[PDB]
Amino acid sequence: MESKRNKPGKATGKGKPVGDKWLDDAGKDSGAPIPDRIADKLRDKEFKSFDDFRKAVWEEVSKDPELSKNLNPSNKSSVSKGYSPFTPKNQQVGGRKVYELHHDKPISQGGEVYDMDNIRVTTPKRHIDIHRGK
Ligand SMILES: [Zn+2]
Repeated sequence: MESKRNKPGKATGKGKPVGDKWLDDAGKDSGAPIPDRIADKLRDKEFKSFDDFRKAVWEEVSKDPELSKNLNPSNKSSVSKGYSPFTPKNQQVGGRKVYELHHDKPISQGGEVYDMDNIRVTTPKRHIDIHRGK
């Protein structure tokens, strides 16, 4: 059966205060946190799937001047439509070229799918290292 990340749910969690260079943390240790201002927009909203949630995250990033400041024109256009933005080329891996959402406590260990304190923003390079080649 497919992963439970495909089932509907409501967003929970507080997120964390970040600065305008927040995505520079995505390629570090446990990636960057969901910003507290994004969590304040999405908490209690119902989503159809984790991919639906991901789209809402980037849409809210596009509407926050501070969080979207350092995105280039193409990436600003991507996030306004709910698409994940490209990371710097040195943090891409093969066909995986955009920021990825990672569950800190894995869903396989009971981690919650839509808990914004359990979701990190990572680069492809960092995320494939975290899961040892997957
Ligand atoms: Zn992960």
